[PDB]
Amino acid sequence: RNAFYRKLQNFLYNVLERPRGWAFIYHAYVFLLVFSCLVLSVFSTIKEYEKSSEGALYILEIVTIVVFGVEYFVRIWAAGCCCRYRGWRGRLKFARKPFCVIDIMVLIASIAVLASALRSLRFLQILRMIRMDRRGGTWKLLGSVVYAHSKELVTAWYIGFLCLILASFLVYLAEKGENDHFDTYADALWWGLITLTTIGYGDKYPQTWNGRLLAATFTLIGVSFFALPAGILGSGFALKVQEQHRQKHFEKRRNPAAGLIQSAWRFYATNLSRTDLHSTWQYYERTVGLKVSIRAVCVMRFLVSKRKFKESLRPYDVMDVIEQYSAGHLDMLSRIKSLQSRVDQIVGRGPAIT
Amino acid sequence: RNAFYRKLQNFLYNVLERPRGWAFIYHAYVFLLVFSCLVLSVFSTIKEYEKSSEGALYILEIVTIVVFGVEYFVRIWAAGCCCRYRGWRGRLKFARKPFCVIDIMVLIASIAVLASALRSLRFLQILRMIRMDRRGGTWKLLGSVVYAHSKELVTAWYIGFLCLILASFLVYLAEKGENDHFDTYADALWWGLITLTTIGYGDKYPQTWNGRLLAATFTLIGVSFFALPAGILGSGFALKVQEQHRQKHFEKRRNPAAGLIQSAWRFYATNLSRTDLHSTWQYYERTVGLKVSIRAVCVMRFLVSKRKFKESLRPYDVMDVIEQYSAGHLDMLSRIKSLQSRVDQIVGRGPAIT
Amino acid sequence: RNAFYRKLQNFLYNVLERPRGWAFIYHAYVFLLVFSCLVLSVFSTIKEYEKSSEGALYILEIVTIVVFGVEYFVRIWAAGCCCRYRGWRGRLKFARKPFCVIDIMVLIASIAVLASALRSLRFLQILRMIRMDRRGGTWKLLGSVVYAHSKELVTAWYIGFLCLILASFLVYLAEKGENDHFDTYADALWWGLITLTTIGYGDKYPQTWNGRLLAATFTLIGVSFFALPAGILGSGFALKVQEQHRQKHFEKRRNPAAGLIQSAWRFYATNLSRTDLHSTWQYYERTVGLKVSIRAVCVMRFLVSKRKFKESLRPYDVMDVIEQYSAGHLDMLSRIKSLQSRVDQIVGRGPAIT
Amino acid sequence: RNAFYRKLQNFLYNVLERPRGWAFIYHAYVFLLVFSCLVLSVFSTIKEYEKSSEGALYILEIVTIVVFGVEYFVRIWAAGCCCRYRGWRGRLKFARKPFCVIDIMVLIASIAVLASALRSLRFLQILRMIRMDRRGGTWKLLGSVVYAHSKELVTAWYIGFLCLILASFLVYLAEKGENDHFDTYADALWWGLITLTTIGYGDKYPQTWNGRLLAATFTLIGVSFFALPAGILGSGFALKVQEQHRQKHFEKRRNPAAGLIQSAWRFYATNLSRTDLHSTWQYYERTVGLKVSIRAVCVMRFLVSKRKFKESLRPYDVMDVIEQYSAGHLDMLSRIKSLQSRVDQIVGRGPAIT
Amino acid sequence: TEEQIAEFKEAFSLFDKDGDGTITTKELGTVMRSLGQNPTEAELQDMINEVDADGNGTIDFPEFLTMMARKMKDTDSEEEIREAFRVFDKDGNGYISAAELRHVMTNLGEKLTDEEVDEMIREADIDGDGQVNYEEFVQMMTA
Amino acid sequence: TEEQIAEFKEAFSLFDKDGDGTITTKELGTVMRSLGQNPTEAELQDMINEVDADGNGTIDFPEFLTMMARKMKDTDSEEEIREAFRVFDKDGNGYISAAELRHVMTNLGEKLTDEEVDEMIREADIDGDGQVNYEEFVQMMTA
Amino acid sequence: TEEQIAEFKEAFSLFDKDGDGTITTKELGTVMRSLGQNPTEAELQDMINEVDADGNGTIDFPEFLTMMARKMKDTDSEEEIREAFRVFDKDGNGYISAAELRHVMTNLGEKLTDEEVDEMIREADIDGDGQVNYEEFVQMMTA
Amino acid sequence: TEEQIAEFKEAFSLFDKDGDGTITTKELGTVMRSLGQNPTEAELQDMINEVDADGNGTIDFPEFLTMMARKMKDTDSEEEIREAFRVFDKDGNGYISAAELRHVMTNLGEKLTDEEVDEMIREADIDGDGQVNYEEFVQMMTA
Ligand SMILES: C=C(C)[C@@H]1CCC(C)=C[C@H]1c1c(O)cc(CCCCC)cc1O
Ligand SMILES: C=C(C)[C@@H]1CCC(C)=C[C@H]1c1c(O)cc(CCCCC)cc1O
Repeated sequence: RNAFYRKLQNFLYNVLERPRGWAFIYHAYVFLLVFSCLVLSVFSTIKEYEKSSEGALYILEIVTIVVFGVEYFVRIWAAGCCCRYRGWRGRLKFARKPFCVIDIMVLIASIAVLASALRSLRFLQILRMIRMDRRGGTWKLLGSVVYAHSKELVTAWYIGFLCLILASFLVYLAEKGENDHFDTYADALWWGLITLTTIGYGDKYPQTWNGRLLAATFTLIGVSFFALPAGILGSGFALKVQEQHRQKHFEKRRNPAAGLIQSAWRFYATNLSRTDLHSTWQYYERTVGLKVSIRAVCVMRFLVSKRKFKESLRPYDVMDVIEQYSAGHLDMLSRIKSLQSRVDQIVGRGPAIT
Repeated sequence: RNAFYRKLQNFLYNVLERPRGWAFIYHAYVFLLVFSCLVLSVFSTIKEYEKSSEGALYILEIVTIVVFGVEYFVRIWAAGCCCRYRGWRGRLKFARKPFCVIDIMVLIASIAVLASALRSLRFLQILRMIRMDRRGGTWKLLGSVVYAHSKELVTAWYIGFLCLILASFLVYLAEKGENDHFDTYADALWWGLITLTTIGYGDKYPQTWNGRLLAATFTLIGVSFFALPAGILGSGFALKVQEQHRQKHFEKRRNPAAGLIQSAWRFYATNLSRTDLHSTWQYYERTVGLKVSIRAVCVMRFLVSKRKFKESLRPYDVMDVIEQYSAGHLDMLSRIKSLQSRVDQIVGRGPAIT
Repeated sequence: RNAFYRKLQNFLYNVLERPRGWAFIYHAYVFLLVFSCLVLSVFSTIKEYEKSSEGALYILEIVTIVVFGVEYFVRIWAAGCCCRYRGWRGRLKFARKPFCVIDIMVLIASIAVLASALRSLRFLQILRMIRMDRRGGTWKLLGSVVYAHSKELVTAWYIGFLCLILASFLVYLAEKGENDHFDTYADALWWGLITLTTIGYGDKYPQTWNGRLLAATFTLIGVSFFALPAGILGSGFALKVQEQHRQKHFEKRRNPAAGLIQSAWRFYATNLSRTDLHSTWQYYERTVGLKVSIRAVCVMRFLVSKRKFKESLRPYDVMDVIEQYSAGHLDMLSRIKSLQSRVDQIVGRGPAIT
Repeated sequence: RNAFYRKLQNFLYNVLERPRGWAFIYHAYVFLLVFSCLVLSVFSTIKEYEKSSEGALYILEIVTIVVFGVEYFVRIWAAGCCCRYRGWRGRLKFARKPFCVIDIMVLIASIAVLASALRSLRFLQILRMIRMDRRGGTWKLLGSVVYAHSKELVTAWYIGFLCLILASFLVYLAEKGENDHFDTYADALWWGLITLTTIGYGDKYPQTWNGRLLAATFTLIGVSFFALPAGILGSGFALKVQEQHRQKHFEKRRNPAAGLIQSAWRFYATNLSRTDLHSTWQYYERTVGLKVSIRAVCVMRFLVSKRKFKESLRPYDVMDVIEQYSAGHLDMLSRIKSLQSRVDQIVGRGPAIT
Repeated sequence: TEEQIAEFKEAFSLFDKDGDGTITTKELGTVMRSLGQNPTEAELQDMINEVDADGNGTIDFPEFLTMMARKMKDTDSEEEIREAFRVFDKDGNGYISAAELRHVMTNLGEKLTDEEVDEMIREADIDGDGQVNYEEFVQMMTA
Repeated sequence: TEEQIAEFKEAFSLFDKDGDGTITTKELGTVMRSLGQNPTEAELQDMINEVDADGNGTIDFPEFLTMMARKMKDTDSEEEIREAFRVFDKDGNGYISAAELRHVMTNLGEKLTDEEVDEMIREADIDGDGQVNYEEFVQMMTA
Repeated sequence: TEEQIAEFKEAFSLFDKDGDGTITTKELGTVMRSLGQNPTEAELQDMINEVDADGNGTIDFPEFLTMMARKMKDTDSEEEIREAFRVFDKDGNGYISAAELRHVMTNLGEKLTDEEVDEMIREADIDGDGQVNYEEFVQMMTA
Repeated sequence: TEEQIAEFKEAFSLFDKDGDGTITTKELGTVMRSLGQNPTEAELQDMINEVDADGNGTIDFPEFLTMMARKMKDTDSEEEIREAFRVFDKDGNGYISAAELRHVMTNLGEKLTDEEVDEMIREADIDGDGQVNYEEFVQMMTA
């Protein structure tokens, strides 16, 4: 009941906060609901579909609002689970976080609207869509990748901007009079942009052959330099995700290392023959012929924990095995130094024994 | 005859099932036939080409159906080779597999149609084209790559969707009245989609300068984030293919390792001087001065197998050689530990001999 | 005052020359100013915005020119800090550099114009935008990447050019008469270019079905080969930036190595017991019971410097740790050779002692 | 004269055949000449530029033909240099190679045309442009990359083709009646192709909202899968070029290894004290106090060659250093095994000496 | 020996409640929760598999007394403990501060009571330094 | 020795049917298929080449006696056998279970009869453990 | 010994101006500026921390005598000095030219005066070659 | 010794034609083309530099006698020759066939006449195998 109450509070907090399994399914379902709300809004904007679209949108939005309200209430009521925030004071303290500010502002705006509204609805929908992240993971990853490849991205921007400016100016000069698409340099800049990005609307295109040749010569280089950032960002995304996975692997290594050291010390301090080991026997007594059984379970725990840790020492990378084996190489250096010292002792004794 | 019958059944089953060499050529030819059928259907849809296109399509489709029927019958009749499925009962059991269900459904639909039909023909053609894979290799590879890069792909989708929504809304605001292309937010969303993908049909484009400026400022970022997935998927495809090749290399290593161990034991147990080795001599007797000839054969087989295995231990990778050499490094650890023990014995004797 | 004068000159030269922190902020602000000037010029080209755009442009350009003048004067006056250029003669010698030639030519052209001018203004703005780099870092990086991937880029150009020529010619043959878009081979070449680059203006497109099929078959391959250079350049940019970062890491390793060797020698030559060490004591005296305090200072500096160098030996790469550990492996080879020599001595003595 | 004649023949053959330095400049100039010929032909196709374009084209083409003929004659006359082809018979034997067949066919076609010609001129221009390669390097590289990434490319083709077919069919169904762009499935297929490739001509686009929704939903995935091959090919090109560079590095290693072994044996066999070394002294005598001078020459050569080879053993890669150090690791295994044998001898003597 | 054999017989009887000579995973779970620790079914399964040698899902007496006589020197845990402490040595100095031991020993893996860390430091700070050399510690547990 | 030389002469006569002193690939093939094993022409070519030292496509008597006297200590197969068993040691424990040996021995490479695996375990399970230390097995094969 | 303890007491009194038994970072700053070298607050803090063992921000007498008695052989700087000289050995020959020492010693890190490099070469050019084998230098510094 | 010192006097007189005690690159070039081999100016420059120790562009007599007395055991060319032969050991067997030596010795680097390869195999084919163990070759060249 009470213990079950706290257990359920913690479990639901885990579901709402960092999810792993089925909590991800629930988050996907609520994401699908909000995405359907946005799609229904877009449909309602269509004139021929306005009636039924809005009719369904009203009910789907009331469902969305009740779901959001119950989610926020459960968040506040489960905020006491963590040791950081406990009780009503702790929950209110947690509610002060900026993300909770965003959630509550969206909630109050939505309830005010429900109880020219199209633009406010659009803004609120965009805000909740942004709210879907709940961790800034996407934004943090994008920022990290941009910062990591800042030099390449800035070089691409500089080269592409110079190419765009020069190509637009040259085509404008080559098509100032003949073509009415390029009556002003701003039109030429718009053309250069929609060409170097390969969008090519077709509203403005060169028609004079000098303009066509200049456009070709510059658009080759321009499209190359404008497509550069996509590849740069893809490589950066992959690299950063791999780095995060490596860090997670190393933490998953850290935990079984503690397990192994714990079990090894327990096994060594539960030896039957040795004395002054009450510091370990007292632990088993508090948890509770029995001595030998305790020793057996302890040594078997050590075996299983050593197996777990050894499996946890997967290479996962070239650098990882290189470091692990370099530890052993330093151990070899120490051992061979010891052998050198012993052989020095032997050669010193040689004259003595002769 | 009978043994030849089973051999031919196995060979043809291998041809239909996992092919390596010329069976791939046969599969390519049948794929070309079905692709020509699809192309002829598409041509038949063209009005000015309908007569001759349909005339050739009828005969090419009858050829396709007879080829498909003979292939399916040969598959069913050759399904008895594998130990999993033998005899009529085994063949019928194999026919229950979902892929055989797809093939038989396509066959019956085609024979019913031949013996508003255009849409059914189109559906059947797409179904057989999908059927061409026969192993889901492409689909499995795509799914594995998508799952592996789930975070990067989802981040790209989230950021690109937010960019599309915001750019479409801003351009819609900037061109609500002046431009008739953006009379509704749905039209603006369509424009944003066909721009950020760089398709740029040209049916809708901004014309107001505020709209043009917003479109540029947002389309740069949007095209970057929309082109991200292509690079991500390319990298994933390459990585997964390399991983599969590495696994295949390791299996090709596994087999000659067994060969080497087998030959080594056979040659160690064929030694002339040693006794209690009839357990190996009986095998050679069953296969059938002969003793020395058999030993020569055995040592020769050991030599060739050792050569094969050693060649099979190609580096193929940094991690592979790192692991192979780490085995030897652990061996060095053991040997130097033994030397340390022996030197400890020597230093213990030192006082004794003095 | 005077020393403060030289210190301020050097600090402001560092801000103006290679920047690290807030000097980058100042450079970003001046870049934003010049970019706003360029944007205002582009706006002034727009007819409906000409009045206010030009009105703001005049004042923003006078601000830009005063900022540029003060920056150039401060550059000339701070050019004396470096040992290469000192005094009025040194500053005038530095002013001869080609980049300063570009800056001064831009300045004089701008002041002449201020005190058909639109084209001259555009040229001057482009020139200063190019001038923003101040180090050719972007141009050097692009040239290095192009040279490094010269073979791949040239192969892509050759294949893509052949594909463009062949596709344009074939579509021209297939659409010579039916379509007025392809009345000349030059028009077909323009179409092939704006297709293979995926710009697709829409001014020219095949309409005959033979032309459409040829365009499809060739445009697949053509768009692949035309999009190749973007990926090639992205990979090259990433690789070159990583190489530069590795070199910077190795220099950051080089400096603490000197620190460590310096401190080690100082600590070894400041030993209290040892004599003939005045060469080290004199340094600490000219910098100025005291002797032991100096020894403590020296050994403590050695500890901190050793810590700095050790943390400076970060792997940063597989090759780096491989080289560092190969040094130790060669050391181990030498040590084991020494042990072999000593064991040879022992085995030589064995017969003698027997 | 005669020796100079053969030297010049070899030098010019190297210029025409595999060039390294300034022969590349000559090849670039002739490439520029032929490219100018092609550009002038394309210009001549333009009606308003026909007169002057053709006038310049005639003289530029006569220059091109004289240069081409003299180059071919010099190739035939310099083909006698190589040991494979010597004399008139050797030159005629070499002229049989398929590339010379292409060259001679182009020459005869050009001389026949010069001494409906536009189409033949275009074909000849394309053929000579293809001829510019002279080694198939680009074609070989592209084929190698395609074969290496066959699985990824085929998977991309399969998935993209299925996506194109399905999207075109669905849009055709959604726009069969409302839109006149999609009156036939072939038209819808053309739209789907020019959409998924992101060419987006704009001649055909969906207008019904069901069609627009389907087009968006499918074009996202389709453009991803259609842009996949560009990245795949870029990665393959980079990998293959790196592999070729590695092989070239290993050959540049192979040659100085022979140099080092040669010099080492010469220095070991030029020792003054050792006898039976006339086998090396005769070499120096035939090349021609002198003995010691020759030995000094030999040891000096050994030092310089050892330096050259050691510098030639650059890392260049993780695998390279791993292999080089694994050689030493095996050597260490052997040395430690020898030490184990000696320690076994010592422990056997232990009981004996006691 | 014989007396240790009798001790192991008593231990087996304590484990093998059924008395059939085979320890069942359910019996192991019961004895564990009697000891105050709750294991999981898969955890106990992998546990017995690690202690199992005959692949039967249980343990006969000879495997039990072999494990009981199985000294840790034979187990060859020197490298494993070395790697664990290296993992917890964020500096690579070859040692580890006492406070880090206090934090880690009672926060990860199977958290130990303050008494356990007290005995850990007692047998670790042989020189009274706090920055125990983990290599020395594993060497001492081995010896 | 001399008697071993006579035995090798009898063996060579058995192989070199033509009696010309050179073993032809066809002679080796016929003796193989007489033994009951069918080799391929390329396989036999690689075979003879692995023995062939004079580059003649055949083997003279000195090479035959060299292969006969070639003890596997000289061959230096310790590393190769170690690597093979490591390949088949899916865990890296330094040993391998008996059941894995039974499965692989008679299902991979040149499948061996049950008698061969029986003698394998007989000369391998010296401690009667089943989890044979493959390193010890190769060491005893070498010794 | 006792006399060295008294010398260290004099040194501590010179350092610990306050006389409270704890050397403050500010006291270290004053003594450094008296010595003619100006350190930074963060530099001095990390410096004492590398010297600090009780985590107090200062140093007690036992730590001062520990660092005074801390012979560099215990420090184990062989590998570090080896790596530094290898870093400055642009060729990898195992040595380094005298001119490179003249340039580096007086231009990098804490630049040393000509006298320091003179004594460096004096105690380094034992063979009078100039191309000092830095392995020998580190070995003699250790010895 | 003194007699070898006078022999080196004669050698230097042969090299140092000018007699100033400094060997000029032009003197080395003329003596080389007298010997029948034509070096390049940069090649001879790198030559002297590798032998040059005083950084003067020439060689004083002490350096010449150092190079004369410089035995190859000091040079430590074991690893270099090992790597060269491994480069030419396309199989990694630890040996190399005689025919490959005949081809390589007279086709790459500084091609050697048939006499040189004959003496090479004479002093290398100690066991008359042809598949010379290059490890043994470098070891004997060192010994
Ligand atoms: C400086 C860049 C970006 C490279 C390198 C220099 C040159 C010759 C062209 C660029 C480039 C293209 O811009 C486009 C292609 C595709 C084929 C174009 C058909 C003419 C290849 C191609 O290398
Ligand atoms: C020589 C290149 C560049 C490859 C390999 C050969 C072939 C089959 C096609 C090229 C290619 C495309 O040009 C386009 C796609 C995307 C799907 C196209 C839908 C029909 C895949 C695809 O492999």
